[PDB]
Amino acid sequence: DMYIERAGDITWEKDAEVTGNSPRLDVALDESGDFSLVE
Amino acid sequence: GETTDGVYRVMTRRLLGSTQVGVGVMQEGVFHTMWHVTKGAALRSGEGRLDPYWGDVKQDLVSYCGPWKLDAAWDGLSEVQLLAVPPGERAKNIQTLPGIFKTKDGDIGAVALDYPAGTSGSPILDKCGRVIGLYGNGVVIKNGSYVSAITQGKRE
Ligand SMILES: CN(C)Cc1cc(/C=N/c2cc(Cl)cc(C(=O)NC(C)(C)CO)c2)ccc1O
Repeated sequence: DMYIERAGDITWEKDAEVTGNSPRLDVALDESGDFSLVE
Repeated sequence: GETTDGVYRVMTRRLLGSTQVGVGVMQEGVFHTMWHVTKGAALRSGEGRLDPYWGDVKQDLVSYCGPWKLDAAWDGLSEVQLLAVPPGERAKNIQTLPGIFKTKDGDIGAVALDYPAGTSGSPILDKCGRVIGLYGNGVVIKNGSYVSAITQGKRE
């Protein structure tokens, strides 16, 4: 059985850590909601 | 129970100890998460209960106690902010310029940040602090990193 806990507020944080890339990917989306890489 | 706006953890005691299966957004008294997190099951908040209202396995989204309320969209230009709620760890804002999923049915934003599956349902935010979608449906790339679709719903 499942329960929820308030883990924080939702705001934009000025000077958050900035990281990751921005890849452009060809994907499919199946009936089960699974994304997969099209190549 | 608790009905306050904000980001929440989704926990279960069905496994060893207290395990975090995912994360969601309380807004306008409605709780928003991803279908895979709850599989549409009821939720406890104190001695308050939350029943499912809307859900779609292909959108991988579910709302509780009312219809889907988040409508804001990625502009396609700006760095967003994810609000990562990782298991056992404090909420942390990570800034990233999204990538794109190109699909045979139009383009959607994508976020290339590594977090464990329990972070599933952690929200993504625009510069006014609006939830433009939810993080934790997506795909593994060559690297072995994670790239989530930015998943968002429709408001009636
Ligand atoms: C319709 N399916 C596809 C929905 C579905 C989704 C998931 C969640 N998948 C995730 C979500 C996150 Cl946020 C992260 C990760 C991950 O692996 N990240 C790493 C950095 C690589 C750590 O290992 C997986 C699970 C089962 C399901 O049915």
